[PDB]
Amino acid sequence: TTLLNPYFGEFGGMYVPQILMPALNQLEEAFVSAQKDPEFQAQFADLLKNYAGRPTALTKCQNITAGTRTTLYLKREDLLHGGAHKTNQVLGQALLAKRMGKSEIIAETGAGQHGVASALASALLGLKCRIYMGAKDVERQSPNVFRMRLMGAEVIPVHSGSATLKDACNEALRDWSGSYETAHYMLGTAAGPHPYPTIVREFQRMIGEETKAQILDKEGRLPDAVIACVGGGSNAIGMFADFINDTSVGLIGVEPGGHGIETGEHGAPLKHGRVGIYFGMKAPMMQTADGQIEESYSISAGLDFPSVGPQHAYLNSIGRADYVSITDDEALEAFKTLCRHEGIIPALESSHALAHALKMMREQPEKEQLLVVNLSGRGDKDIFTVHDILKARGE
Amino acid sequence: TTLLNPYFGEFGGMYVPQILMPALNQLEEAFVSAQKDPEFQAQFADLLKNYAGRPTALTKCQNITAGTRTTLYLKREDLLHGGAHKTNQVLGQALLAKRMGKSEIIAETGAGQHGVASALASALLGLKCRIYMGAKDVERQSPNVFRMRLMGAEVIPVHSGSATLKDACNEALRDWSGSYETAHYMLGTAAGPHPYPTIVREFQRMIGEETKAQILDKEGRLPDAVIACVGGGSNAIGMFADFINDTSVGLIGVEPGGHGIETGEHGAPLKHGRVGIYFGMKAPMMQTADGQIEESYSISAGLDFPSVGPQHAYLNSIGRADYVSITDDEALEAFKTLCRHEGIIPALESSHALAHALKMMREQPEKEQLLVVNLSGRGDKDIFTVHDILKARGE
Amino acid sequence: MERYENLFAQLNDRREGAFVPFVTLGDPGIEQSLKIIDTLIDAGADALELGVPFSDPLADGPTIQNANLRAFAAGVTPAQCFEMLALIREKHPTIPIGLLMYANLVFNNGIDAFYARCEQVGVDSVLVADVPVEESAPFRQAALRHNIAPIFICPPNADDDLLRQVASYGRGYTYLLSRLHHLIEKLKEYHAAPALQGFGISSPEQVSAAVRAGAAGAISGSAIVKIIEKNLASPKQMLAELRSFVSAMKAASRA
Amino acid sequence: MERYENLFAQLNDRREGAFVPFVTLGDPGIEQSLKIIDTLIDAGADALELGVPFSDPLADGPTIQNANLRAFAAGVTPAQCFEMLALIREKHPTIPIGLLMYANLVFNNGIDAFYARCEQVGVDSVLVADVPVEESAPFRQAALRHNIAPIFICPPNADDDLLRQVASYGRGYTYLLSRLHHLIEKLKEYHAAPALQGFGISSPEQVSAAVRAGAAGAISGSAIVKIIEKNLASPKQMLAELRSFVSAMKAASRA
Ligand SMILES: O=C(NCCOP(=O)(O)O)c1ccc(OC(F)(F)F)cc1
Ligand SMILES: O=C(NCCOP(=O)(O)O)c1ccc(OC(F)(F)F)cc1
Ligand SMILES: *Cc1c(COP(=O)(O)O)cnc(C)c1O
Ligand SMILES: *Cc1c(COP(=O)(O)O)cnc(C)c1O
Ligand code: NA
Ligand code: NA
Repeated sequence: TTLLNPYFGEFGGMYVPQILMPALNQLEEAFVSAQKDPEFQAQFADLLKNYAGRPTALTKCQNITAGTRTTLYLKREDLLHGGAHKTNQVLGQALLAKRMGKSEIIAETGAGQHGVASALASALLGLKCRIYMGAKDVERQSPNVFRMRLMGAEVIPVHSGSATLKDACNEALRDWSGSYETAHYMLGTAAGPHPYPTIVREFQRMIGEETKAQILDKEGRLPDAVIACVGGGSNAIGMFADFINDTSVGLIGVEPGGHGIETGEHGAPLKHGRVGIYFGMKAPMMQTADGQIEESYSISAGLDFPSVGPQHAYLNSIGRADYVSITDDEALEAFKTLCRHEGIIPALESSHALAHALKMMREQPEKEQLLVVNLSGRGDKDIFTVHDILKARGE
Repeated sequence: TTLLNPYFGEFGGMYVPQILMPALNQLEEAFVSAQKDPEFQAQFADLLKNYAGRPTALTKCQNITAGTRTTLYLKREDLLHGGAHKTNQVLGQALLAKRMGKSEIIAETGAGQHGVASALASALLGLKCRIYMGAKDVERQSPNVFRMRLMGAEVIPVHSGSATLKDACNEALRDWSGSYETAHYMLGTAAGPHPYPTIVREFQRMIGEETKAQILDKEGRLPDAVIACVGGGSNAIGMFADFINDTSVGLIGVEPGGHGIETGEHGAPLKHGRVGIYFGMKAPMMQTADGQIEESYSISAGLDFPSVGPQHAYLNSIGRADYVSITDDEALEAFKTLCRHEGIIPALESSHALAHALKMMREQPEKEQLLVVNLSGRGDKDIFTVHDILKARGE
Repeated sequence: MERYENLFAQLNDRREGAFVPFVTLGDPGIEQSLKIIDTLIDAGADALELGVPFSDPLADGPTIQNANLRAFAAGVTPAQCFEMLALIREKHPTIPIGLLMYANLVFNNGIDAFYARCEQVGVDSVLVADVPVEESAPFRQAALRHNIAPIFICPPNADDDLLRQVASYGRGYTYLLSRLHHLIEKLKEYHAAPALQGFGISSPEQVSAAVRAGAAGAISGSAIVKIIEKNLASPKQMLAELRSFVSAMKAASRA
Repeated sequence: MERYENLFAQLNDRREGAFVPFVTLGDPGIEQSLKIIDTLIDAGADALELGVPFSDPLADGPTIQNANLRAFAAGVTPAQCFEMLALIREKHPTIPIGLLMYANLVFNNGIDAFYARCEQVGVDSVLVADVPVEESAPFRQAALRHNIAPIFICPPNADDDLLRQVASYGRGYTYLLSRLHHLIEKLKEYHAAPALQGFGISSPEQVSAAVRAGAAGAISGSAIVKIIEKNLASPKQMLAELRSFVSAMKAASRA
């Protein structure tokens, strides 16, 4: 029995060991209560505003679209405190943890952004934060690891399985299964078992709500489409949620195509994976033919969740949202273009969304279109990555 | 003859070769005109809002002040696009350059933040940007150098003199002296010859204006003091300007004490230098006994301007503002403390201001005081610096 | 087939608890794993619980995580696991054989085809580790259609609703999770499948303790796998240590 | 002392322009710099313009930037520059000696004491490179109190106000910046100090060109310093090349 629907059509659910079900039902109850509580909402709104810096700007990109009939806006989550959208939902989850009387936070992280976000929320709100991160990731992400440590979080390297995000996700769940009385599990995307896909959507939905108000203000109409990159699905569902019932607004999610779909070296499970059951949910995932879970590959480490949020899979199935993919090279070009033409360094994650909007524009330059790209984060973190490619490719 | 006063008491002026005076008078005229032009103001306000992300948050720091009678707010310039306050005034100077019909931008930079800021403003506004940076600085600041290049700016290493900021400042002036018909010189602080101290103040003054509105809103009174770090003086004058006539509000500027004043290895010319004439102005500066110009030393490379804005020297002389210093170690501690207790990674520059506010609190913990620290920038850039010190000091 | 029912009737007749070891199929390789299983049986295992290597065993502690890694290192696949299961059944016609599966491996190529395959190799039960009772309908239905017992974990804190569901939905045995007299009696009250206590069972006194409490017997996982892990360098020493541990554990079930 | 006035009267009598070389004091070292200056005089320099090494010469191109670096490398200080100036005056009683200074070095330890020191060593003029006429009051007043000529740059584009100020405030000579007939005539009209053309003067035909235009003569900076820079490895070759260049330049001023 639950209060809310744990499914989006066929996808989602609560596929967890029996010992973890009380934790999930507890969390769902707290959330339903919090969502009804004006004081919770006021506290959450206050941290968003006065700590995180909301509302974020909606920037019109004139140089980029010059000589086309595309008007392109970027939703500026890169300007949020911590430099990516993840900060929104960790503040809400932190507030939930406090509402339930928990004093400790567990989080998983791959590239480290979610770990950083969880660590800053915990430091602000006085929670003891421990972070699981695959051993290979700890090795590859020294800057985020030191941010987490400077913020007082305990970083725990995970050596099991592939020593990556998949394996930190398992270890987070194993820890929580024994510690949930005192620890909240701060999941890092709109995926995993119910109620996490719903909670994370609702704690990211100010992205789309602001975007709608801002575009009405500046253009007097809704966007023809909103475009967001899809790693696990949080930034994209945050952008999409308030537009779902505005049926003229296209919702386009962009998965990483890596070296190219046909190479198999990609992270596009929604469109190129197969439904499986893992990480507490029924969803498309990267998996072998006999059902072992695989890694997602992208130039962008933040898009390495080997599955996708069940709401995305559902929105795709009924044709409400469309999902596409963008390769490493297309993402690199869009990164280069934004820096040079708009003076904004975008996250390589966010560059997938931008690359798709540039395609929509370039392919049909006389098509009248009003587009918003969710610029989910800033790309300071990616400057060496983009250097050592334009170094190894001469340039 | 000028339209505005080029002096703040005894300090300031226009100490430039005769060939550069027309450039300065032209720039002053354009500025006076722009300051009267509602359309200029509306354009500048629009970029601040929709591109840079203004207004910036005013954050109350509860954890930090727990058990004292200090209430501490941080003005969040770390949340501005580009991650430091410098973005405000480069957008205004870019707009001035366009108003004068110039298509090229010259800028100097030390640690690279001003170079990055000038490069993004230029990329946005379609200006051809060239940046002079001392050869030693180019070597030491690879991340900022690549940001500048990704944004389309030409980075020109300066090998003359000490190959640092002093020497990039000379080279900027030498270039402008021959190129001013087509190039604007985008000076990076509230210093240099008139009209630059005045222009930069006016294009940073939204910092203090917002702070005043926000503190009235949240506390119903003005701050007992506003505290800002002083490298060249821009962030601090931006914070101070709107409070100058509010005579109950203390204005405290914090120079870098480096290894300690008594060591001579510091960057505190306002209080520990000697008045000289250099970089187009009469101001306190770091200089030898026979008047050769020296470098400023700080753990924080952004506080290396070897002089200070003439308005600061003036404000000090009449006792309107007080100036203090903070050592590398005190700055490091304040950096550590903010990360761990507030989940905000501050620039090491900004950490000097914070360190001083922590001193005011800790020294007199039962003193009722309402303080604002200008958090001039974010400290992602400083994470390895702070690592390799807490590494070399065991810890 | 009614192998658990036959075993529990036979055990009750002899005033005896079940001892049920867990191992990972194909740890440390197929050939050695087959010898390990034959040794557990020869030593007095009443039934077997057998794990199929899965990439992300999120219900498992480090010992079992390592067993999986060892099996994957040897190239063990679920298809090879099923060939092994056929051979095991064919040597030992009456011993109940239970699988411990992750949902993806059951769901992967069709829930119904998975349970049909279990029936064909002569498996008796399947516990799907990350399928709670709330999510179990298509699994337990598929199992029952293919004469397979769906096993459910009854956790240490189950409320009455959960006890009633576990009692109603399970067959074969109820997996009683350690981390007490209330749970055993309610399970009996609701006519649940006989309870086996598992999780941290590593000493003979734990086995006697379980039976005394009213559990039908004990499941020991990590303890058996620990012996494998400790003796990788010496296959003969491994079997001998396995033999010794199993008979000790089994003797403790003789009340 | 009236050395520029005496020189210009003597030159006009002989229908001759001035040739005025610039060097940095103490480039490439004190001893060699003294020999360089003696050679420029022996070769026909009508007057000298002498730079004092300053850390941040923001009015100077690369050639002069390097001369400063060379002097600093040799440990040359403004105090040593002043000792050199005393020796130079004492060898050569009538040659006008002008300094090219940066403001900080003038202002450093008191503007008035700086010009008093110039008077004591027998300097005739001081051009302060980064003091425009707008800022010049305390400099030109101090200079005049100490019988020193304050020199001002008249830039290629000066409006009438600037011409009138330069005419009024300067003495000795007006430094006419190259980067034309209008400026010379207006300067004459406003009774300015005689104009010397400088900046890029590097060939004898430039010297004759200046005098023909109505300038009183020519100032050559970088060209002389370039010869120093080219001949660092060979001090004797350096003087000989300096000797040759100076006499060539000076011959061109004989109209
Ligand atoms: O029987 C199992 N393995 C060994 C248990 O014994 P030990 O290893 O001693 O704890 C076992 C049973 C169920 C399980 O998952 C869940 F509880 F979620 F369903 C995980 C392991
Ligand atoms: O006489 C000078 N040096 C040599 C000039 O000759 P050249 O080196 O051939 O250009 C000279 C004169 C003035 C000056 O500064 C300013 F114009 F600003 F006042 C800089 C150099
Ligand atoms: C982590 C991250 C993502 C991908 O996560 P979602 O949950 O799919 O949003 C995208 N963009 C940025 C900047 C990130 O840090
Ligand atoms: C450059 C910089 C400063 C110092 O410059 P001011 O002109 O004195 O403000 C201070 N803080 C930050 C974050 C900077 O980048
Ligand atoms: Na994904
Ligand atoms: Na300074």
